[PDB]
Amino acid sequence: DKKYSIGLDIGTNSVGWAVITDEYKVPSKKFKVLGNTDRHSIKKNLIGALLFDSGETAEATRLKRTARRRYTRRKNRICYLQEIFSNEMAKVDDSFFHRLEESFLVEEDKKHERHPIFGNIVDEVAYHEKYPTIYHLRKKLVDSTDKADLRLIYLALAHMIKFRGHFLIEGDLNPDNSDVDKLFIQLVQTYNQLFEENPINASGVDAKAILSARLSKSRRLENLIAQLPGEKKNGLFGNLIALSLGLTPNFKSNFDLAEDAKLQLSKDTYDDDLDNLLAQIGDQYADLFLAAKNLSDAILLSDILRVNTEITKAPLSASMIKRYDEHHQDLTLLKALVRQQLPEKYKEIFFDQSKNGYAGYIDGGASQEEFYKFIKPILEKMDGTEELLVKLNREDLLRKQRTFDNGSIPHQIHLGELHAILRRQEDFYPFLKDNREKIEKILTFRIPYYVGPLARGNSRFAWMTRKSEETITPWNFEEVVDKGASAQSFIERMTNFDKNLPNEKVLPKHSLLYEYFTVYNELTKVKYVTEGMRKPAFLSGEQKKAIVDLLFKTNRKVTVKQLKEDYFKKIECFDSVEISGVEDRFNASLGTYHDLLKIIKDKDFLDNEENEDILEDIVLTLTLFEDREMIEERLKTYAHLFDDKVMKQLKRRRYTGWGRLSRKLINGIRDKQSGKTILDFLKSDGFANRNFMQLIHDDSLTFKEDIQKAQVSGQGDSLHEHIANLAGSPAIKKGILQTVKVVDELVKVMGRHKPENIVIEMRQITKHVAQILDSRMNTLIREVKVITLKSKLVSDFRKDFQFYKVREINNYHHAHDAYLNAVVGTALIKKYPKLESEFVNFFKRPLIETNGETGEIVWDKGRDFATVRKVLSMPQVNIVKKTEVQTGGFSKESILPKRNSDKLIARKKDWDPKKYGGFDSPTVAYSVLVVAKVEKGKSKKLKSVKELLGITIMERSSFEKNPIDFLEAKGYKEVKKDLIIKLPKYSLFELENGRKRMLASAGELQKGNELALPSKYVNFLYLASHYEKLKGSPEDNEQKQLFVEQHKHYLDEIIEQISEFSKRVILADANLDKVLSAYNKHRDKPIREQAENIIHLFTLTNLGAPAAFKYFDTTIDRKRYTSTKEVLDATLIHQSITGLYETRIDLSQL
RNA sequence: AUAAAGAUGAGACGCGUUUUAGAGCUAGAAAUAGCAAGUUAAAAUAAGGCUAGUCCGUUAUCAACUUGAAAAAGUGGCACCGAGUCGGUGCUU
DNA sequence: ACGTTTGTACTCCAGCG
DNA sequence: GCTGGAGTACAAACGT
DNA sequence: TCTCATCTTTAT
Repeated sequence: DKKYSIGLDIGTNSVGWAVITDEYKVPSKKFKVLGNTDRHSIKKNLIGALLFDSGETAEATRLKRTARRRYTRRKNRICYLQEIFSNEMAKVDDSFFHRLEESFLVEEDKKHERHPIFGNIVDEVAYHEKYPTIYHLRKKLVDSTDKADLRLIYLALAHMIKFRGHFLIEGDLNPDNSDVDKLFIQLVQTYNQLFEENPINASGVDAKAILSARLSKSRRLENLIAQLPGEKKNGLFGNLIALSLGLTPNFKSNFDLAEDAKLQLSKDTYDDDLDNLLAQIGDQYADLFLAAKNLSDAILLSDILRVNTEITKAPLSASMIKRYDEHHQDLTLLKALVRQQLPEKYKEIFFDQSKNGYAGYIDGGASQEEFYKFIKPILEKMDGTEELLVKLNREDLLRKQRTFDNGSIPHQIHLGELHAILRRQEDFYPFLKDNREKIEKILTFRIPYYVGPLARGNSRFAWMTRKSEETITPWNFEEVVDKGASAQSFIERMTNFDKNLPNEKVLPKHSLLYEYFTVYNELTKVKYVTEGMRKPAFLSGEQKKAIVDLLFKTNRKVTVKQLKEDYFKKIECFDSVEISGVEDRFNASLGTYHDLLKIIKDKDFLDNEENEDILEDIVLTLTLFEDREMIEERLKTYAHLFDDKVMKQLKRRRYTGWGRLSRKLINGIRDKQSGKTILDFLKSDGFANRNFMQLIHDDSLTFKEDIQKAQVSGQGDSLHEHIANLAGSPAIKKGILQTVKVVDELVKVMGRHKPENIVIEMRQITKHVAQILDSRMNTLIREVKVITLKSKLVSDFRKDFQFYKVREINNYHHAHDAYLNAVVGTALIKKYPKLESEFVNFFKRPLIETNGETGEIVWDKGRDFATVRKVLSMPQVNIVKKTEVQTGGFSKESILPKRNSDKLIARKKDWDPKKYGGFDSPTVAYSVLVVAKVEKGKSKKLKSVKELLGITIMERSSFEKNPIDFLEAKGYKEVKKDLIIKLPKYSLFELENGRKRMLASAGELQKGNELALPSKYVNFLYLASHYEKLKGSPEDNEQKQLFVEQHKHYLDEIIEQISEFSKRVILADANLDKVLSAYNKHRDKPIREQAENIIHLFTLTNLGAPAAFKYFDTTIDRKRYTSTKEVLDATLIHQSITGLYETRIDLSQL
């Protein structure tokens, strides 16, 4: 029944906790120990920290999952092309697809001839001679008109299908135009033809170098207009140029159209927006936009095709053939020139795969930048290498075809080459003539966003709904999938539910009902006073309705002067009118009413009451959807009510935005007696004219009980689920959840007594922590107080009062920050209970500080300082590393090549790692203690053993299905199930003399002991290493410097401390001897440098993984415990989250 | 109202890696030496799973024991003197 | 006595734009 | 980056 | 690397 308090310091990787008293004294309690060990009770202190690894975002998982989906859909694409080709393929060469399938296989494992394409050596060699790359075949099948083998058509087809490029440019792309300057001259000619008053002169302009330059497109446009004599980027020529490069121009102010009329060529909406602009001004500018489109194609195609087009129909394949030819000629010239001038470095350049020469370029792993960096100094120290250097600075020397520049290739180039192939070979094989649009669709079918993963219901990420029950193919995607419903579900599954009624969706922000609510909610607070009126008056219902029907209904924005004149003096005949409660600018305006009115040109439609639901459906359609036909499909349900032009204007309009207040909140819930909803209340409340918040906070109204009935339904959520819906990074969420369970266990330990302070430090996230812990404790006034502090408030209490924190010494500092937090929070709430709103030098002055009424233990300047120093000097602090089963991916992602090892993991089931390579370095989920008998030696005796067998993440399910069979498959016989112990990572083992080790794997350990350095040495280290510079006053920091330069024996005493603690627990002999030798070597450096590097010295000592530290110039590599045989006969400790509750298992008894 | 950042989800490219294909030639008995060539493709890209889908498979949660279908629940006196990872003393239980 | 096993110290390595 | 896996070279220890 | 949606939080 002793009053207490809890201090907490929450971090991304650590949560510290402590318990304070009113005397500010960490209590010490005896706790019972379970298990089979001799020890039964441990006195432990009520201060400690929990350490864990950081919680990870789901972005990496989303990236991996999207990659898996892309590989599955690509394999489906080759599968579809194979089903198309199969019937004739069996006629010409059966099992060709089979030979391609088993291409990744050795000859011992294949079932056909090793050559994939033709099935014999001679035609394979002849094919590789005729087409050295696949682009040679692609250019041939596009250009030639003779009949070719079906295998070659399929090969080019599947290459085009598998690497089909990007979908960033929507519309059509015509590769026939590729000259930037020719279409620039055409643009100038068309502009001068239409516009004669101010013609544009652009003769003598290097259009190719400007418009295809490598810098940004905005600066490209700026460079272009700077050269232009007397033109503006906002002008017509500048706007056309910006439209050609792709930056969106505004055509409003130039044609004076009063609508934005933005045109972007990469968007499919541009055709209909161009139709809009043609309807606005006429068709005489259509040739100008056509020439702008051609000029855009000239810019966007010359950067990648870089070849003549008048001679071929596949200019990308022509570009790759040209690149191969330049590579061949330049390689021949380079080989001859190196063999002539520098014959010694021919084996390095052309034979050595380890170096970054041409052998490293081709056979090795060297990239293009690395090879250029290697070969450029070689070319400088030679003659006749001017052209090679010219192409090297242009990044066009010895270039590969499958390079990273291929990411900018549109899918239109591959589609056009594919179309050319089908048009050339349709007359010989009729099946491509009959299946032409099928293959073109297979390339150009991309599942849209707003359509979920094409599932049936066993998916957690899917929202897509089905019209039929047929399998979704590339061709019946628009017949099985309801695209409008799926897009609505896409928007709705992420949009919010309103907080008052959690099972109901929100309306769009530009809904007219929300707009009526906002306009009326602002109008009901409108105050006005007139001459002759004693007190100013809430507006009555007819007054507010008249304002809405005149000033609001005519003007988009209504000001105070408009009210005071146009209603109050014009109609109410009051001139001396003043207002309050509102500003000059009304926050709520009825924008959607005016915009929709200007769309339709009808006023009697909207002011009717029975049609408002259909207009709500139009604003829903205009907020949800951003495909044009997918808006038009929903607008076609109301096709009868308006004109064609009206709904083209409706289709053209779009509202982005969602509100937070739903519609059954407004025209829904109603009083049990009156039967009017809150909008009907807000239309005519009476003299009271109350607004929304009180109508949801009125005790007499039944709205209050309905919304609490809505909030109670569902019972909120569980602790982890309520943690999940919060904002912020998942790591801080993990820290908060550990904090909540730490508080729960701390309350449990004390005898189920709750403390009337909980002190927290880490803004809105912290207010949410205060909310959840306040709800957990007080179960509605705050019987338990929750106080949130800041890092500055304790940093000050440490810098001013010599309570410095060297974090590199030990992990006790989280617990000590928590205890301090408790100290200062309780002292502040006792000292100033008036200033609890912001939280829920008093440290001459009285020795026992007091507020003046009940300052009993506010801050006594004696005792309390001594007690806080004793607490911060306490050797025993329960540091707990949270034991975690490691999850994630199994093994490193690198596919290492073939070698004769047992540590290579197979990439499939039939892929023997010695033959096919495989992954390596698996990750253990947890280790298990196996006590069995393994056959040893050639006499195969049942030698009983006790070993740790680490279960990797890939084998966790197989182990947990049946441990006995899995251990017997490993080789352990007569296994004893009752002694199988699940040992996760960070499991603690106490071996001898207090030496504790934490499990890292089945073959490695971590140091698990903490160095409690005497606090005098800690303060001397912090002052001497100048940690956080110097915060004391010049006299005080002068005395601190004197302290530093007079207690220099502390340096050797701390070295003795590290040496003693290392020789007791951290059994690293050589590193400790190097530590002492390097201390003796640098014993003459100034005290600051020495103490800072002694602060570095604690890495040999800190709990966790051993890591390399650096003492001045000497660095020491880590001592690692690369076998776990010692903890097999040690005391295994199971620790609670606070660690006060323990269970010790003596493993040497098993 | 504007901007930035973060979180979550979906749709897409490009590259990398791996095994195989792209008959290497001459002088020798070989070791090896000299020369020629090099730019591409197929397949896989977590093993795999059943619910067999253009699905899912690397996030969050996780001391022990007991009740357990699970979720979840239950399981362990206090005070004082001190401090090298917590120890000792007394009483109740 | 001597031939396989475990410790110890050191090195490199880790899918990305 | 961290930190756990793997290979290598070499010696001490175990076991036959 | 690319495209898109939804939300929140902070600063102005």
